[PDB]
Amino acid sequence: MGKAYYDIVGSDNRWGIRHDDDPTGDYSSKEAAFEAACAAASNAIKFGHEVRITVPGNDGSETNLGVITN
Repeated sequence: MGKAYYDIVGSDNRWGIRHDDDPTGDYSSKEAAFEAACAAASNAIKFGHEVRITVPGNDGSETNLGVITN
């Protein structure tokens, strides 16, 4: 029903995943996002890239629950 889009940041020094709490609608494909995200994540940990996990969920009371991931 919703759209599981994760906003990924690409940096060999600062790698981070942001859960798009506000459905932007900009994504090439669901698999493309996960595929690239996990692929980049592997490289990140592999090279010692800092890992930042920012995925708001049920804790986002102010953002009227920015979940919509289904």
